[PDB]
Amino acid sequence: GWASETAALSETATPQIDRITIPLHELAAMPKASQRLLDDSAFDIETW
Amino acid sequence: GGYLVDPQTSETIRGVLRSTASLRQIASVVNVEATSFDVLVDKTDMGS
Repeated sequence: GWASETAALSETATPQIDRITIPLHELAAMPKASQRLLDDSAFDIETW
Repeated sequence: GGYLVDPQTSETIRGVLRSTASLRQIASVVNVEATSFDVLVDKTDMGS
């Protein structure tokens, strides 16, 4: 306002508010690894 | 009158018996944790 000394300050606005919906999809990958490799391939294939 | 008696089955079901002589008795078995195994032989000998 910059309200005066004797002003009788009326109503003022209050901000309109928007909601945005993040959909939160998933992201999935599925490699196929073999049991002969995982038993015999001394590098840790699981954490690799 | 025949319904009220059921035949007695065997206690463990059985199979045709087969031989276990398998050459693993005489060959050299080794414990291996790899995709393969190597053996290293001397196909010749030295000189004097």
